[PDB]
Amino acid sequence: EEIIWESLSVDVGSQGNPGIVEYKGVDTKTGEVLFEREPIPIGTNNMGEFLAIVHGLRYLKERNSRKPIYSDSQTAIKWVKDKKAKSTLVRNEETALIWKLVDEAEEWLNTHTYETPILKWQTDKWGEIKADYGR
RNA sequence: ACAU
DNA sequence: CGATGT
Ligand SMILES: [Cl-]
Ligand SMILES: [Cl-]
Ligand SMILES: [Cl-]
Ligand SMILES: [Mg+2]
Ligand SMILES: [Mg+2]
Ligand SMILES: [Rb+]
Ligand SMILES: [Rb+]
Ligand SMILES: [Rb+]
Repeated sequence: EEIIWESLSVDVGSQGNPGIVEYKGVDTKTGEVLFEREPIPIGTNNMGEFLAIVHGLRYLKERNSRKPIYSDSQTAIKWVKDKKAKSTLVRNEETALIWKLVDEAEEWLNTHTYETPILKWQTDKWGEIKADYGR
């Protein structure tokens, strides 16, 4: 119903899907960029959306912040809830980096606690998420 | 169908 | 138009 402005918003950007994947997190209220992942040569949209949420969890935990995280990705929200990224991307030499990051993200979720609410950004009502790449 |  | 996902 109402945007929770006191929050972190995350999003993926890609060149191809699968293709080059990056992600960032912004302060929902101001658009200030709070973190940005160096581009990963091959990944999927959903792997990037997942990594962005997990990085947000880690970022807020390190800072003792109870703010929620917004993502527009139904898939990634579910993967984080399950602590399992059910990607179809082939595991081979050229996808090794993205899969290492995804594996490490799951490992972190399995060994740490958090209360951060992970909320669906309602694009149809609110427009593009504030972390969007505009591409 | 919905979300990207 | 293609691809990633529930
Ligand atoms: Cl990552
Ligand atoms: Cl909340
Ligand atoms: Cl959701
Ligand atoms: Mg998105
Ligand atoms: Mg976007
Ligand atoms: Rb902490
Ligand atoms: Rb975009
Ligand atoms: Rb589809």
